[PDB]
Amino acid sequence: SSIPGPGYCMGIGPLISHGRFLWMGIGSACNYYNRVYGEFMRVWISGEETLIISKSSSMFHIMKHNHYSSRFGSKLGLQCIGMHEKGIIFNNNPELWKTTRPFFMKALSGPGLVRMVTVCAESLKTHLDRLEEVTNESGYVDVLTLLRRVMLDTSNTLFLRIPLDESAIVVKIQGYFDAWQALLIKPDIFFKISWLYKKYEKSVKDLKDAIEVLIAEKRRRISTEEKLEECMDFATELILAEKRGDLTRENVNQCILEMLIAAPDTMSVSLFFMLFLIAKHPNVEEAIIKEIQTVIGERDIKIDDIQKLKVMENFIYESMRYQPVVDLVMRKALEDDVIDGYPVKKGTNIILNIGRMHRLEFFPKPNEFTLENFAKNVPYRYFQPFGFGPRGCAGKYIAMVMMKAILVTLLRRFHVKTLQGQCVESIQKIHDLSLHPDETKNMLEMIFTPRN
Ligand code: HEM
Ligand SMILES: C[C@]12CCC(=O)C=C1CC[C@@H]1[C@@H]2CC[C@]2(C)C(=O)CC[C@@H]12
Repeated sequence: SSIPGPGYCMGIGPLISHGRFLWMGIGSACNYYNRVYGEFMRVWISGEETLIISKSSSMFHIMKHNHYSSRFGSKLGLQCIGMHEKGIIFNNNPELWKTTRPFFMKALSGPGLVRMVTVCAESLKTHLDRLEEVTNESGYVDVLTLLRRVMLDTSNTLFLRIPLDESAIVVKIQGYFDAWQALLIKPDIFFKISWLYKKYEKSVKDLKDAIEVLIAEKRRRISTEEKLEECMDFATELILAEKRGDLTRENVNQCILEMLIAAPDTMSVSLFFMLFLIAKHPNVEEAIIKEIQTVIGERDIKIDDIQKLKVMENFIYESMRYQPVVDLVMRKALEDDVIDGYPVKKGTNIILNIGRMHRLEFFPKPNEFTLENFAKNVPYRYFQPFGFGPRGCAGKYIAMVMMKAILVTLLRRFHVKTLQGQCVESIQKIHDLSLHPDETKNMLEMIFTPRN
């Protein structure tokens, strides 16, 4: 088949579509273009043709095969934030990506995934005892902030473990994300007029310089170390690889950054949304609390419990299905291929619209939040919240551990009330790189009233 999508009006087609992406934001533009044209269609971002695709079949082919193991985005933008051929998240050099990824993969599985379950619990506990740090006079908790801080403290104590300023680094991480989101698909024109992006350049410097301090200390501690054998972790694994010659200081420093931001960026927003669903779905809240009593009682959360928490597992999956945070995934073709019906040349950008896909394909009641959607074992080829295959989410397994850990230890101790009528549906969202609340609005706080 020939490809659906708007006309190439002697080079005005490309201009409107890119501009539409800039105006609407990536995610809403993907949804616009999927709803107007097919569930498989073509658009342009900068010059290059970018396929925006919600068909499960296409998605599955793409993530399965090794010749889509790349992403895309402004070279000048990625250079600006330091992800150009450097980290893994948007590191599009195939070979350099290939050598860096395994470090992350080791750190996010095996023993580190078991350690996580208690690290995550103790970090939330410690923050719930310091709830004055994040609560109003009116008793309104700034959940988003709370979550970001525990996500950071968790990430630090597992992957780096150098003392740091949670409160400050969290703010800087938000700054970095904003920049990342801003510059990812800006046309080169934008970077010439340089009183238009110095704003962001400084947010990046703030975070990058804050982490240099920490990695510098981490470097110091490693050199003057007794049992180097015993106390291994992500940051160290990398630093020793540099100390061989496997990695570059610049690259190390970006990986350590990329590991620290990952959870604060995405987990915190997901759990936030999950908390607003628990608030407005008391039917489900009871089921979860019953399960916690049955399975855990008043014992500390432990790795062996997490498989048993089958209801909460389904709650999480359904929350990510209904109200995703990461609803779209950017890939790129590295070899030519036919994909379902259509031909896809190499160098072709791809945006998999997984959020739309989760409402069009497999589920019984796609457009409403129900655990009936996960009442029968869902095949992984109809529901990819993390993606899969050679470039799927490195955190996918540990992420589920962390989300169960924090929801248990929070809901164990507190009923959660949402202010006013507010629910996830009524929250005003930005829908650009990810799907997250608009924080210039308010009524995003919650109220935490005890149990027992
Ligand atoms: C609710 C939690 C999370 C969701 C929904 C999520 C989702 C995703 C998705 C959809 C991707 C794109 C994968 C693809 O292209 O197929 C991704 C990539 C990634 N995620 Fe996550 N993620 C989450 C948490 C985490 C955490 C906690 C970490 C690390 C601590 C992490 C690290 C990464 C990394 C490193 C990549 C890039 C993989 C690569 O390009 O090689 N994620 N994630
Ligand atoms: C999960 C993630 C990485 C860790 C992090 O810190 C923040 C995000 C949110 C944006 C995700 C990204 C992974 C790559 C994604 C899926 C894309 O291809 C487009 C959106 C983007």
